[PDB]
Amino acid sequence: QLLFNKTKSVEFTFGNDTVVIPCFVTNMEAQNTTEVYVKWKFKGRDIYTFDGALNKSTVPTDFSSAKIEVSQLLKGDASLKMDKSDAVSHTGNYTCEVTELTREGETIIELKYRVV
Amino acid sequence: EEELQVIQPDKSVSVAAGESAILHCTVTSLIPVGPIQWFRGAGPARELIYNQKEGHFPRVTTVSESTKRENMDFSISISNITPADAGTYYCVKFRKGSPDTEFKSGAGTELSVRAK
Ligand SMILES: *[C@@H]1O[C@H](CO)[C@@H](O)[C@H](O)[C@H]1NC(C)=O
Ligand SMILES: *[C@@H]1O[C@H](CO)[C@@H](O)[C@H](O)[C@H]1NC(C)=O
Ligand SMILES: *[C@@H]1O[C@H](CO)[C@@H](O)[C@H](O)[C@H]1NC(C)=O
Repeated sequence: QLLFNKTKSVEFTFGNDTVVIPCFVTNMEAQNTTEVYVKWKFKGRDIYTFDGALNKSTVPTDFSSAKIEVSQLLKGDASLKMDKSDAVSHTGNYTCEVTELTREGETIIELKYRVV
Repeated sequence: EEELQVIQPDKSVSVAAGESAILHCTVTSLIPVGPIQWFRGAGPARELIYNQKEGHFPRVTTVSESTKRENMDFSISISNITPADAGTYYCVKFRKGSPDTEFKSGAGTELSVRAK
């Protein structure tokens, strides 16, 4: 497996212009991003994917702001970034799934919105 | 270069009830990118027995250190065998996608269970 440095939850308020949902693999050994695949899932849907072999990111139109920083994958960082509009209407549990060659793993993080 | 092979060297395995079963599988390549999974049976009603995701298969783990990038051994151990576990077990390579697709199957290993 790919193993994760786990986080139970992250929180944001009206004050956040964007949000980050952390995802960190602790035993990544990738030499090139072509070897890597990432899926972020919400309520059973793939709301962000990165197919390294094609250098291709894919999001649905209701998560149009979702992205990762592809350059950080080789360090094991697959953290999701989105704008506050996509975030405030889609609070809940996010699954980060990473694959490197044949090794795979996933971790879950709850995105929580605090009303102030 | 040669095609990826999924090799299940044993056509059959016999286990005494209560013992652990070892089902062998190796791959000859780690690309194309995608996981290995084990099933009992084939076709649309087959049962997922193992993949590398943490906390899903309390009876099943890999024999070798499959947390290493270079690992090509996907052999598994299943604890506490009962007659209910008898069947044909397949080691299956997938390619990544939305959703993942079956790429190549091993030949299958028939597990027979010996009562009392
Ligand atoms: C929201 O902003 C705060 C304050 O800068 C920060 O600490 C927190 O990590 C942000 N939350 C998310 C989910 O990005
Ligand atoms: C990763 O591999 C691809 C395919 O060979 C290549 O085009 C790309 O430039 C490589 N990355 C770097 C930083 O060289
Ligand atoms: C110990 O547990 C693992 C599953 O984590 C299982 O595959 C293995 O067979 C067990 N060992 C014995 C001796 O029962």
